[PDB]
Amino acid sequence: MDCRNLCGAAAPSRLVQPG
Amino acid sequence: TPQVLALEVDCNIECASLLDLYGQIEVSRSTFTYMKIADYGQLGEYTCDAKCDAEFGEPGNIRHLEGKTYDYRGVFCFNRKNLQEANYDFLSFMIGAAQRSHRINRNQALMIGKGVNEPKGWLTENCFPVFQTLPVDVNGTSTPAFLAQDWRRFVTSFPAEYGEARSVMHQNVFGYLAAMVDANGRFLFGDGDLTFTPDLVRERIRISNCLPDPTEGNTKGGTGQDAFAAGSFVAAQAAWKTAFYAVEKRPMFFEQYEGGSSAWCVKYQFGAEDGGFVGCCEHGRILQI
Amino acid sequence: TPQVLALEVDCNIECASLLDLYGQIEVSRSTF
Amino acid sequence: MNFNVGVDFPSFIAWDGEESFPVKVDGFNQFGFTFKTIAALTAATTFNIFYHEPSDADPCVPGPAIRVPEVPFCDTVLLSEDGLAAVTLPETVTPDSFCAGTVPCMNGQWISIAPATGSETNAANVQITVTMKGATR
Amino acid sequence: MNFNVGVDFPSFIAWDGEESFPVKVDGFNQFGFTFKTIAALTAATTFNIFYHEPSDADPCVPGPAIRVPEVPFCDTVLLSEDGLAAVTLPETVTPDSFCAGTVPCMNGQWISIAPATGSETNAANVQITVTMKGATR
Repeated sequence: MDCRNLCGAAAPSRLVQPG
Repeated sequence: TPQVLALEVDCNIECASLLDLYGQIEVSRSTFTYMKIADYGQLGEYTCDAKCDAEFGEPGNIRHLEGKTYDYRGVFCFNRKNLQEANYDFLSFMIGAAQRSHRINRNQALMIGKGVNEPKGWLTENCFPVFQTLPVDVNGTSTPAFLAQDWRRFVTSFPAEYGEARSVMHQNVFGYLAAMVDANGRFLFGDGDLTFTPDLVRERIRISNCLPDPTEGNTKGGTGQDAFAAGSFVAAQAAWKTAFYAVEKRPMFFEQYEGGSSAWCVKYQFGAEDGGFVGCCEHGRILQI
Repeated sequence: TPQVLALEVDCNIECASLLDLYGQIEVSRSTF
Repeated sequence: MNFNVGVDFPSFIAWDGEESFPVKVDGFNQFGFTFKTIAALTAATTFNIFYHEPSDADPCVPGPAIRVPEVPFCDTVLLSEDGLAAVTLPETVTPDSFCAGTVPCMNGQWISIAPATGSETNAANVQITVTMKGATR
Repeated sequence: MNFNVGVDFPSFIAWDGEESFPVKVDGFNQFGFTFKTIAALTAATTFNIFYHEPSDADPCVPGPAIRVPEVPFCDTVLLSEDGLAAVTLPETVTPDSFCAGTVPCMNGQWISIAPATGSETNAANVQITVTMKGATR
């Protein structure tokens, strides 16, 4: 009932934490 | 014919750990008891060289209180023939990912183990003295916020007479502190040329990600967008070797559950006994909003 | 029956101390 | 240096998205099913399993379509309607993301898969193959 | 006692009679071929193998179908006039005996099988699928 795979869109992100 | 090597990639993060800072106690049968001595009372007075009689003082209490300790148990099934073939040893793997689960549950309990058959985590006790950041009034709003001065005054205000007290928090807090900048456009800490990183070797930075962050993940509060939420947990600072104690009775043990096991199916049962309690929770202190 | 362990919590602070810094001198009968 | 793996675990198509097919496995001793979606699904897709027997006309021709009974094990607590081997590809399974399953105990000569009622329009966007193993003939 | 053999050697549809299918073979490190007819054939039939590179638009989608060059081993006696790799299945192959094949040296990220021109009517009777071996990820 199971299986896994790859090729997930990398799609980097931003994190900004100003004051 | 293929070739086999003896490597095993893991891809399994447990968490940070705090079972080493707390005072460890190996124990025996439950309902342990101990002393609590309230306060050494003022016994003498002093004396003027002349008289030949003193004046009594007030004594203290000892409060022989005691403590309990909880258990952990689990079961699992197996096939008989399916174990002989299929070369990899599943049984030892289950032993491993039963001791590991017991470990992580013990860790989570020592923090948020709410009461009933749950090791009373020092978070829900709420008996440590706590300080909170002051609000700031940006354009007349008085919104909750958190600048580095709050930490300055939180960590420094600790009475050093208790000893070296270790501080714990989430790495999101670490990052939000790292992203702090002065008015000139410069960064407030270490200025380790792209070097800061998380040395955290022994001094007062210690990170646990299985703690609740006040960043709500990230980009939340402090973020250029919406501010913090008040009354949110920040960090703790305590001499855990005397502020809180973890107690262990029997290591994680397994046994084939004779009865319920057959020539075609096998039933197992594992268990362990552990708990925790607070020492002088006037030792350490907490940070909030 | 209750179990007895061998630990005791203090939860009582004395102060910081300055007796180590001062010059220590052991003496005898008074009027040194 | 890819070895010829057609022989030594071959495979066939079981469901092309439009129609099922009997796939002989009696000459083998192990086998399994590989599901692969071609497009994004809309709901959980249930697939019924069937096994057959050699039609008495010829020992090498498909006969009826008997529904294989589900067989539970110890840790089974969620038996189906009296037990009928049926799988369900859940939702949130994008393309380039395959699934796979098998039956615990075999019965019959060859297997087949069909879309359980209601999943037909969605079964039209998934393909099913079977891969065998262990043949000695 | 069949193992779950879909978590290993999972096949995919390549040619279901009248439609080709580029199959991703990146994580896998070995792959073969399985030919299966559905009825009787007329003459021998040839199939042209092609491969794909990631089209610059998306790295997980196949580009065009580039022809595969045939590589000879030692003690070879003939080479395809063009040097381009292609498989051939002889006439008089019953639809109850699979055929296997394997290109000894791959190139590209997707594999595809196409009916060689002039042998396209029999292609309907032909179903070809491919299984793979390694995971590496």
